[PDB]
Amino acid sequence: ARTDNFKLSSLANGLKVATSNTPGHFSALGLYIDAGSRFEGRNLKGCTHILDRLAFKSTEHVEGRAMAETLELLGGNYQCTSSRENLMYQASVFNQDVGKMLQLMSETVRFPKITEQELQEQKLSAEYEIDEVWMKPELVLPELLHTAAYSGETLGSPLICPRGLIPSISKYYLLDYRNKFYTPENTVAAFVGVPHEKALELTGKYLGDWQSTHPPITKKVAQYTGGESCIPPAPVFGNLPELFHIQIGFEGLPIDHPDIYALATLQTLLGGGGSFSAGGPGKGMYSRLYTHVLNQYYFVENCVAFNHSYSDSGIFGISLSCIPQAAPQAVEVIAQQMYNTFANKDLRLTEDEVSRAKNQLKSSLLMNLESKLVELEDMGRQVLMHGRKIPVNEMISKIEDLKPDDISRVAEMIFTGNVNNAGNGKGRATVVMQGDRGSFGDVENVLKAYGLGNSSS
Amino acid sequence: PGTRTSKLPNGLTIATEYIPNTSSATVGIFVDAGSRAENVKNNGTAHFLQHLAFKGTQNRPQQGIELEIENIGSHLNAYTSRENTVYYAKSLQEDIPKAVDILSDILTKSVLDNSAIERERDVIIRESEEVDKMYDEVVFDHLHEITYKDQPLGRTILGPIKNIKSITRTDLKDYITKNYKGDRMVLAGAGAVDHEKLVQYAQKYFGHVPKSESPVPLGSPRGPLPVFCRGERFIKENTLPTTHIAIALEGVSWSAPDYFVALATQAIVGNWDRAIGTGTNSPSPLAVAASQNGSLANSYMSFSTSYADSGLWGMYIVTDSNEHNVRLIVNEILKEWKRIKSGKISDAEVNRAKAQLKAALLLSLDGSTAIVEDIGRQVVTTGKRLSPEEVFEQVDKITKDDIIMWANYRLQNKPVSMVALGNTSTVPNVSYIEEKLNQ
Ligand SMILES: [Zn+2]
Repeated sequence: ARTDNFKLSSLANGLKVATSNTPGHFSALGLYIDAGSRFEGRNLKGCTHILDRLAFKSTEHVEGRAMAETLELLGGNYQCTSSRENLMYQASVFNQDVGKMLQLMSETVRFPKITEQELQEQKLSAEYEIDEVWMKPELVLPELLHTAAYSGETLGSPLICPRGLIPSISKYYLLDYRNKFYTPENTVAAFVGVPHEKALELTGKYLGDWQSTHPPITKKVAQYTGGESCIPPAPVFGNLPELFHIQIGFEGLPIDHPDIYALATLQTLLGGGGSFSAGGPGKGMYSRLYTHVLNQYYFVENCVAFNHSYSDSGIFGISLSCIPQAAPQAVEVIAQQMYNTFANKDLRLTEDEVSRAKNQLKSSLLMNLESKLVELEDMGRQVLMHGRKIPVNEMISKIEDLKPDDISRVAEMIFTGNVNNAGNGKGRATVVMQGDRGSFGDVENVLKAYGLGNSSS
Repeated sequence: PGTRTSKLPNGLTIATEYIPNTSSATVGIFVDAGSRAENVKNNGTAHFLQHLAFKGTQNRPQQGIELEIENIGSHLNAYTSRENTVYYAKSLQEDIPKAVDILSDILTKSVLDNSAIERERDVIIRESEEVDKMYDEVVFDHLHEITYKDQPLGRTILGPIKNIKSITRTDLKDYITKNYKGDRMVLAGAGAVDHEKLVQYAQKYFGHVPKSESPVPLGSPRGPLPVFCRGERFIKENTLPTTHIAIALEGVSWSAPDYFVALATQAIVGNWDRAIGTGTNSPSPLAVAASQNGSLANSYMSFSTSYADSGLWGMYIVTDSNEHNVRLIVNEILKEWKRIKSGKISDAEVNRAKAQLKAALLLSLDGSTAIVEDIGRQVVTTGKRLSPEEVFEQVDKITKDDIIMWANYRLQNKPVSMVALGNTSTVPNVSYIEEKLNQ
């Protein structure tokens, strides 16, 4: 907006160029593409992952080896990552090297070679990576949560590529994906600590003559369905204790929804964590999940509130890890916590709770934004999504004006299954778990018993 | 533009760096103390104090401190090293003064309840048991013990279990009285911070701190320079799947004129992992040799540790206890150091190393916390803060020649100390190492 020293304009080909902040000890820059696993459908499954793993290999004008070496000489602080709704190329470099880094980024984004050898390498390497990902509950559970929350479509389309599909990812599908999503009008070039004038110069020089391929628009809105799923107990290792896991959520809100700040505050007020929580004050030991769960039940080794928020939908809920013996109590424990946020006249949210959660929310946002790379990514994604950068001041103000009732009203809306997003989701809960299915009991009956979710549309 | 400085009447230094467009900051109090200020019976006190400083002050009970920080969204943390004691906070700019207050309160007016002192003895033991499962940490504590034989720097931070069970409230108050002097501490801040106001609050909350009676400027010599003792410690342990070796030679201190040259040479040798490679597009002859014919080890890592008055520089090696002849990987490492001493290094690898180094030192100075960390540590151990631009210059001017010069001075006819943990039967002697190296 204003204090940010934020400026935004477009090139003739539609590529937006965003800059912010003032000169500093060094700069950051990145290319943001509106792509991700949610747009793969069934035909392009796994293409986002492979393209991101192919980032910065050989291009039409730069040999592989020269690419790698020049990136090292630049400091090596660059990366390509992708998720459900994003695909980004980012780096921080010394001020005098912005142009060279933008050139390299535009080369891998516009003229990647993707030789048979490079592709075969990333594919082989992806199989191993997928095998390791499936051993990490911290990664598997959220993946199962999304898949069931949208019945495997868009936001629930696998973020982890099915192993058996990797071998059939061909150059053809990779080119199809690039031709649909890698277009100037679907891209943003952002910079932190680089004068806007200089950014337009460099962008026009390396991305200016880039032309669209005018592909078929294939972006579907997310339709929350709710659902259940359960995978077998994890193998019992050596000294590590055996744990069952469960995640329960309801459709949440889009990141630009008006009540998003109230929702984030709710998530902070519930807080939670691992029964260990190593660190000094300010970690959140006074949040409800610590107080009403961790400190009360230890057969519970972890309990935390999550809030996945995207462009058109979100998932909000609670995660719980416990000893197999306690599984039968898991659902109820979680249901009570949700209930107590709005439906318990004797556990209403207090001024203190809300005031603390508010300051902790402002705190993590502002403190995180101290990093140039985070300022960069936040700006790039915001512009990519709604073509503007909400200024910090506005963000803080909206958080400070929140009052207890706001949080209670939002808690009720979410947990009651009364969210109305563009995709018109059901008010059904999403319950995903790892362990013996029987051990969790009648999950739907316990949730209804607490008036959670919505039965009648 | 840059780091503003001010000294309080009791000696305390206030160093700050304003960060435009921010509404949050980090403040930290750095004390030249740590475990190197303890003695054999004293050993472990500084760390012990760090646990207690969060259990209550003469102004706030434990739960009162936590609850206060959480309500305004701040963060409170601390750590003890062989050289320093550090406590710091992160908060919204409005809460900076509340932060300085609490920091001074926790550092100088801690209750040190006798009941607390006993309940904590157990937490520290648990802590020590866990460190014993970290083979790299174990190897390095032993290396410090034999390299700085019978010296302050040679002692661990946790201290022996014996002392963890015998430290008394008296030991604690004594350590505090002896070491917490204004001339031995730095209050560093960065972010949305007003240097002038921060100095006032400093005086208000830290002014009561005793000046040493024989004040010495922050970067001036403590007393007799630590002396590097050559030595070896083979710790046979046939149950370990991996064997861990650390080889070191006298390094460089924080203020050494050749400090950056030492780091640049470390970067030229770099690291390697049997599964991951070097993290570089082109491996050194060492990395290639390590990976050849079945592999000579599981990984190696170059390291450089610095202190105000001394430093350790060397290699940390991890091998498979059943598959590797440690002697083979050690030969290759020496060969690589000799390659540097003989001048056989390209301009390309020298520029690669300088670029890596510049990046590690500067691109990492991102948030206020990392910046406070650089400001505080530099001023408390050196008396000044080289700015990011000055550091860039110091690295940028390094030449192939400076490196060859430096290796021939530090890695020729100099003593080496070594520690090995695991299957020690394949590990070569320290005189073996010096023979091959100087050869
Ligand atoms: Zn400790």
